[PDB]
Amino acid sequence: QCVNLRTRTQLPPAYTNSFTRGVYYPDKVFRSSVLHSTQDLFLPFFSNVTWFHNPVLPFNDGVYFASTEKSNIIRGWIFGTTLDSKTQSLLIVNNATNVVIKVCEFQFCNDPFLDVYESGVYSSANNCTFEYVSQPFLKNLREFVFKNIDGYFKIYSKHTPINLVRDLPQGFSALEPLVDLPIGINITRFQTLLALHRSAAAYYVGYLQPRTFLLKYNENGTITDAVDCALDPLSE
Amino acid sequence: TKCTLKSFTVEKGIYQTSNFRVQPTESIVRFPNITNLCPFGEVFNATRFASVYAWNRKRISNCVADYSVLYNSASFSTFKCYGVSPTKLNDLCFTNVYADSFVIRGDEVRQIAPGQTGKIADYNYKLPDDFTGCVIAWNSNNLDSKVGGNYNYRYRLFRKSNLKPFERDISTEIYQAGSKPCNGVEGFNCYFPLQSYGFQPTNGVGYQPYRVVVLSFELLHAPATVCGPKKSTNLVKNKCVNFNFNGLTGTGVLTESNKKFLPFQQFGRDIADTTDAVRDPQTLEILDITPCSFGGVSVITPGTNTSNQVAVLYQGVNCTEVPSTGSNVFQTRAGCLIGAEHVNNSYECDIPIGAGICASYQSI
Amino acid sequence: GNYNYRYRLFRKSNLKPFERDISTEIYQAGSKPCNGVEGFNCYFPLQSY
Ligand SMILES: *[C@@H]1O[C@H](CO)[C@@H](O[C@@H]2O[C@H](CO)[C@@H](O)[C@H](O)[C@H]2NC(C)=O)[C@H](O)[C@H]1NC(C)=O
Ligand SMILES: *[C@@H]1O[C@H](CO)[C@@H](O[C@@H]2O[C@H](CO)[C@@H](O)[C@H](O)[C@H]2NC(C)=O)[C@H](O)[C@H]1NC(C)=O
Ligand SMILES: *[C@@H]1O[C@H](CO)[C@@H](O[C@@H]2O[C@H](CO)[C@@H](O)[C@H](O)[C@H]2NC(C)=O)[C@H](O)[C@H]1NC(C)=O
Ligand SMILES: *[C@@H]1O[C@H](CO)[C@@H](O[C@@H]2O[C@H](CO)[C@@H](O)[C@H](O)[C@H]2NC(C)=O)[C@H](O)[C@H]1NC(C)=O
Ligand SMILES: *[C@@H]1O[C@H](CO)[C@@H](O[C@@H]2O[C@H](CO)[C@@H](O)[C@H](O)[C@H]2NC(C)=O)[C@H](O)[C@H]1NC(C)=O
Ligand SMILES: *[C@@H]1O[C@H](CO)[C@@H](O[C@@H]2O[C@H](CO)[C@@H](O)[C@H](O)[C@H]2NC(C)=O)[C@H](O)[C@H]1NC(C)=O
Ligand SMILES: *[C@@H]1O[C@H](CO)[C@@H](O)[C@H](O)[C@H]1NC(C)=O
Ligand SMILES: *[C@@H]1O[C@H](CO)[C@@H](O)[C@H](O)[C@H]1NC(C)=O
Ligand SMILES: *[C@@H]1O[C@H](CO)[C@@H](O)[C@H](O)[C@H]1NC(C)=O
Ligand SMILES: *[C@@H]1O[C@H](CO)[C@@H](O)[C@H](O)[C@H]1NC(C)=O
Repeated sequence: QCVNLRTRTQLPPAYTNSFTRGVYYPDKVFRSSVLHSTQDLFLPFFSNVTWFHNPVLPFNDGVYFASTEKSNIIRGWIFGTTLDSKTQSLLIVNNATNVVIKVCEFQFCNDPFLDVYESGVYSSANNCTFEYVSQPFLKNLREFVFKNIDGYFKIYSKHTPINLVRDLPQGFSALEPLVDLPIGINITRFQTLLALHRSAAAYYVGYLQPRTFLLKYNENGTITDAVDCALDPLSE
Repeated sequence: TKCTLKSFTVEKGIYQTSNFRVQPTESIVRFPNITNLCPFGEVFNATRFASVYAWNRKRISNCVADYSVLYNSASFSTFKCYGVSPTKLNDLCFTNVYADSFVIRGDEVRQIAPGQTGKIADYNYKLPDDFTGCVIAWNSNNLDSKVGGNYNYRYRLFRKSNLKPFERDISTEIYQAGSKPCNGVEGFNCYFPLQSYGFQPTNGVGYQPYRVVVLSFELLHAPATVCGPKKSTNLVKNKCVNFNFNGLTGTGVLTESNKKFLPFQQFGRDIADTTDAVRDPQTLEILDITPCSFGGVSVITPGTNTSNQVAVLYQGVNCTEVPSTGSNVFQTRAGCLIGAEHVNNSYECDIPIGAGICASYQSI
Repeated sequence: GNYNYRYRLFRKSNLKPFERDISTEIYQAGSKPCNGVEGFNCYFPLQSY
């Protein structure tokens, strides 16, 4: 039921400044009114991230994803190495009622999309190993961080009400952990899924690098400010 | 004091001898309400088991398996474990489980075992000699055997080769022992590999049907998922005890605290990596940890020549847990002092004690 | 055939160093106590050569 479209929905690959977004709680420890220095994977400050207004993108160490969501156009993600039943494949879809996570060897069409009149982007599904159902994830800003370390898939998320027109705001907001999954995959690429009816989506992508950060914990244990040590000499 | 000073005579003064510490009382464990039991009911209490050469396979992963109920269950005539002893099976576990269910005769029960050979063990299913796990066999003559003959069950009897480990053969190809090919019709040199069982309610012991389930455990590099429950006991308060809260092991006294954990933190620490607050997986409340008291001890003596009575001071210890009683006990900003009486007067300082007070000999 | 030599096979707990234990008792392999009766889940710890 999946075929390629007529025209090419080549979204413009623009560039934009990261500013001070992409900070998450690295663990589940509670600290009150203290400055803590840590070393982990982070999105560097004031980096350039890619803006899409739907190709294959490498996974690398981790992924930071952002969406200026308007009326819930984006639907889910696909992860894998060769993107076929010859290898493993992870599918995550947030439909109208719940979120579904599947670990199987799918046979996806060239240009998947959910479509409306459930899942039909895959021609076959065999040897399914892991299944998961939970509460749905979703003029809003949706920020997600995906990491895959030692056979563990970590998803952090945050939702923000924003009023700015085009780009990311000049603000700070930590990302709370959302999901941990005990599944061993060696993902290298990922995609994006749209609910396209037969008849232009803006989002931002950035990568993660290992470095050291300084974080400030207030009285209640909420991160309010951070400093990137590998920057201009004043920060160091 | 004589021991520490290595002398038989001691002059007037205060000397530090040893230390004091409060021992833990009892131990506690704490784990969540636990759930997601493995669905073993549909395996052993299944309606009907398939054929021996078409044995059913069940994959068990991401659940908790209570082995105590099956270990104590006497409904199974044969329970042979080859991997590890079943008693400790509840603790050690593996990343995934395979359950192999079929039906054999009462005389074929010993075919299913590591390092065993036979018709079932070589033509219907193969158990590797390095197999790890357990085999559970139980009589089912009242159900599987039929009065008219249980010909529904079939077993493979003829095959050119044996079975590989963890291999299921359901092929119905006409076996040809001889050199004469057959065009799909059984002949002198051609026979059907599968023979029907003839179970009866009254057929004698050893020929009755027996349902066999083999549990095999595998430990691929993926994290382990399925094994026994984590028992937890009740908790106590205001007593120096040792605890293992969800893997965090330590000793101290547990009190109630008003700190506000944000809904995803588990435990907290202040500085220098020292845990202070924890959250119990069952009640979900914030508890505070304090190291139960300790401190040095000291002896005040007026000299060996004068007398031979002394006073004992515990430094930085509240006057609540000395043991014992001795004489009147006085609480000072420096600790707790026993063996001397407090007076209202004020003289020169003989044997310094601390916080602006000191003692002397008169009684002390 | 030499059968005068026997070796232990089952014991409640591991032996202490330089400890010689000679008493022989039935072993309760299963949950059901043998009560001094040899049978199911009960085997003699001494095996011959
Ligand atoms: C959204 O997805 C969920 C999960 O995939 C759907 O819930 C399933 O609905 C089918 C249809 O009857 C049931 O057979 C399944 O048992 C349901 N899942 C579970 C876990 O119970 C839901 O229907 C989907 N909603 C829409 C609008 O597509
Ligand atoms: C189908 O799934 C099974 C397991 O569900 C896969 O079998 C595993 O294959 C890996 C490959 O190296 C082995 O290391 C494991 O020991 C196998 N058994 C397990 C995990 O239980 C099988 O490879 C899958 N088939 C395909 C084509 O992906
Ligand atoms: C940090 O925690 C404190 C303690 O709960 C918060 O103070 C309370 O905040 C709530 C709602 O914000 C009020 O209803 C209470 O009256 C406050 N308690 C007082 C004033 O004693 C505080 O808001 C939290 N956040 C910050 C930034 O301090
Ligand atoms: C198969 O079903 C039987 C019948 O219910 C189970 O036997 C009972 O198990 C419960 C479990 O707590 C015990 O309280 C009963 O005393 C058992 N009955 C008898 C007569 O012993 C058996 O446990 C089930 N087996 C599996 C694997 O689910
Ligand atoms: C763990 O289980 C206990 C036991 O049922 C739960 O305690 C109950 O909590 C509700 C909510 O206030 C009370 O109304 C019940 O009276 C409690 N029952 C008992 C026996 O204490 C507890 O809520 C559970 N916790 C989690 C996190 O699941
Ligand atoms: C030793 O411990 C006791 C027990 O807490 C302390 O007694 C408390 O004293 C304060 C201050 O007067 C009171 O507010 C509390 O109500 C007392 N607690 C109890 C249970 O009575 C005592 O103060 C401690 N010793 C020292 C020197 O502080
Ligand atoms: C965009 O990326 C380029 C490097 O390709 C960089 O020189 C430039 O500063 C970036 N613009 C930003 C971060 O606004
Ligand atoms: C992913 O592929 C690499 C390349 O061979 C391999 O070393 C690694 O073990 C694989 N990871 C998983 C989870 O299979
Ligand atoms: C006897 O004890 C007193 C106590 O102050 C001391 O001053 C004196 O030197 C002692 N005499 C001795 C040990 O001969
Ligand atoms: C004197 O000692 C008594 C003890 O009976 C005490 O109650 C009182 O407070 C003391 N007065 C002074 C001035 O130390």
